Amino acid sequence: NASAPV
Amino acid sequence: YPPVRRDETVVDDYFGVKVADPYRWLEDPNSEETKEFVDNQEKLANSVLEECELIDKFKQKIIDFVNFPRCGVPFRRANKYFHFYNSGLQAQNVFQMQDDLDGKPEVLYDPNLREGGRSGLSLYSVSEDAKYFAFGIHSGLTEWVTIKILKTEDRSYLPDTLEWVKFSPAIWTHDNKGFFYCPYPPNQEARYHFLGTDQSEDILLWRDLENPAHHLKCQITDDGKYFLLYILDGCDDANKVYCLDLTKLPNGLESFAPFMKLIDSFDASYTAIANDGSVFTFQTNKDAPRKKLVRVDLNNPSVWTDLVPESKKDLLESAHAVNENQLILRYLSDVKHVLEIRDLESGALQHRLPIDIGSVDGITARRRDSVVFFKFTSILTPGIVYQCDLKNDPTQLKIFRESVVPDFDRSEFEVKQVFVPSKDGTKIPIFIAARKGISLDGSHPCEMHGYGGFGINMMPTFSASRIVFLKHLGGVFCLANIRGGGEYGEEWHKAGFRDKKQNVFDDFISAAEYLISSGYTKARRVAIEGGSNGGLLVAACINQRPDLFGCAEANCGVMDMLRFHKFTLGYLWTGDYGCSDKEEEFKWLIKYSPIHNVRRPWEQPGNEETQYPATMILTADHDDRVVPLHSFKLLATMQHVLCTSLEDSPQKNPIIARIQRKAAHYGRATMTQIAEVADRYGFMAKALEAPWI
Ligand SMILES: *C(=O)[C@@H]1CCCN1C(=O)[C@@H]1CCCN1C(=O)OCc1ccccc1
Ligand SMILES: [Ca+2]
Repeated sequence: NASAPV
Repeated sequence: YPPVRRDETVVDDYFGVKVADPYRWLEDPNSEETKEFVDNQEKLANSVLEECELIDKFKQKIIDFVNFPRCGVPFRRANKYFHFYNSGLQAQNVFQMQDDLDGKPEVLYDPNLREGGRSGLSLYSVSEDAKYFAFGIHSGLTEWVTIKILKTEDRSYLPDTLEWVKFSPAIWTHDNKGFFYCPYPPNQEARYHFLGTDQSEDILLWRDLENPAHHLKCQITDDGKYFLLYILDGCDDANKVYCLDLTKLPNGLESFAPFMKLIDSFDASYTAIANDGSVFTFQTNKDAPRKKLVRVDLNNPSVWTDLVPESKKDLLESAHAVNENQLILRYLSDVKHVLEIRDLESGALQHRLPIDIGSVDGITARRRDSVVFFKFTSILTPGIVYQCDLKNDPTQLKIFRESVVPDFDRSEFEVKQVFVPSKDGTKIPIFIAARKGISLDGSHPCEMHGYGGFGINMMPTFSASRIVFLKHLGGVFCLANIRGGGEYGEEWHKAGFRDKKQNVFDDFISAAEYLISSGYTKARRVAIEGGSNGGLLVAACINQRPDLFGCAEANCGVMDMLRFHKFTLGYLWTGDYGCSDKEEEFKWLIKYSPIHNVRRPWEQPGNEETQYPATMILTADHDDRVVPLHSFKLLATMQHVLCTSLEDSPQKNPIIARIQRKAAHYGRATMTQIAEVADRYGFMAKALEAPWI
């Protein structure tokens, strides 16, 4: 559940 | 470089060997000397980063490329469907509920309304009837959580507040009366919390004061009849298994524990996949380094039987009972996933779907669900949620949601997997992503990423900033599946741990040598990146082969391998690393321990034109997992040994630290995350003298 795939 | 005080009186005797710790004072994060240290290093970093003129260009492209909607994998409770959502640049994903898979979503809890989304949702859990949602809120910067509970009908909170929770999940009983969870006292415990009560009433199920450092995970079976308590020791892939039959309690859980101890040792791993009354199917690595599936009856618990045996080659990464009487196995075959559908009863193979380069995961279907959902991602595939309706169309995977990166043509780029030889002959899988038909003429800047420990598998997932590197810096990217990972089972793990930790670094060094020789890049046009155990990887590699690299970026890494065990939760990594308290194991560590191996390479004969690559050390100031003293003491050491100890040092490449203020190791806001990555890619672009496109 990481906010974005940076 | 700012002045940094040395304390020349600190010396320890590790088994006859004197080891000085001149920067021991940086282990207190509250001394104003340390605070000033940080402030100066920050000042220096900014000074250097101001010079890196491409940061702002990277940052915009990273933002622009990340800005697309993202549905997470949906899971079902009763007749509702829950999932995470991000419109594109929301700081944290928002948890949502819906009645129909394609009906109107409703927001259930939005982390962005709280501390501006500094932290998202780590623990989240929906009751069987779909009426309650128990989730975990981080209070401050710390790892500690408070469990709260919302009614889903109206988004109102129950008064129930459970403090002193860290990584526990909340495991609902099928009566919907409460859940199990695993808190710490104000020595982990297993408890049961009844809805509408105070935490002070919660029932005790397990403690073992005699073994304070054993920790727990837990789970309930799909039929709701058994509560399993798993007991672990460190980060070793192994555990106990205790089972509690809930159907046989005179007075439900209010009686109060009498556990059937089905596995009372740390010999091997065991994960309950399904059960039929008392007849369990487990996943295990017992006499099987790749894993297998085995079956036991609790009423005759001595007799275990193979259901799906160990593969000779492929790791059985996970297993999931689905559609009443079927199994989905997820195999990792030369670092590429493979899904098999089998019969639960007989274990017999029914279908087999190999997956393209990339990663599948997040299979959260339960045994009583007939539609399975999972997420596929890859270097050039941002995110697709697939669905498979095993009832009415078992062969075909259909696309359910599909992310699209704006203004990105994935057909310009390609991804290969090749295998390269390490020092000891062992072949090492590596992925290589670059523009289509480039020249292997040695020119290209090259970023290489790895980890190498703790059984962790490095899959080649989607990163948006990677694309920027690839497209706008004419770059070549490589992910290295070195030993210490679990990619090829437990022997692959053990071949890069404890006494064989060095093989991990030789494997990485070898991948870089391949990239140089094959013609992708050249010595000093190669950047390396890694975080945590991967930061240790970066730091030991630049100590050992500084000549090979142009730039190095070590994130919240473990650098003093002599003292890591003394802080926060570093004591659970001795399984993998060793402990300096034992002479034999001290002798492993002292060889690669990054702070005790910083040497000027130009003083070695023949190696005069060499220096350390441009080095950036990234860490949070409030990092509770890998305490930031590691990063600091190294930074201090490198700056002294290589720069401030000499009148006019050949060390011209910068050595700095990017210190993130008011953040943790965990769960990072989208824009904080972008700010860091934009920084580390602009730096890298300058260190490699690489132009923008
Ligand atoms: C990063 O790699 C750091 C530094 C060395 C190992 N490590 C970890 O974060 C380890 C390795 C993967 C997970 N991990 C960890 O911190 O979890 C340990 C744990 C803490 C509390 C309860 C149960 C396990
Ligand atoms: Ca350079």
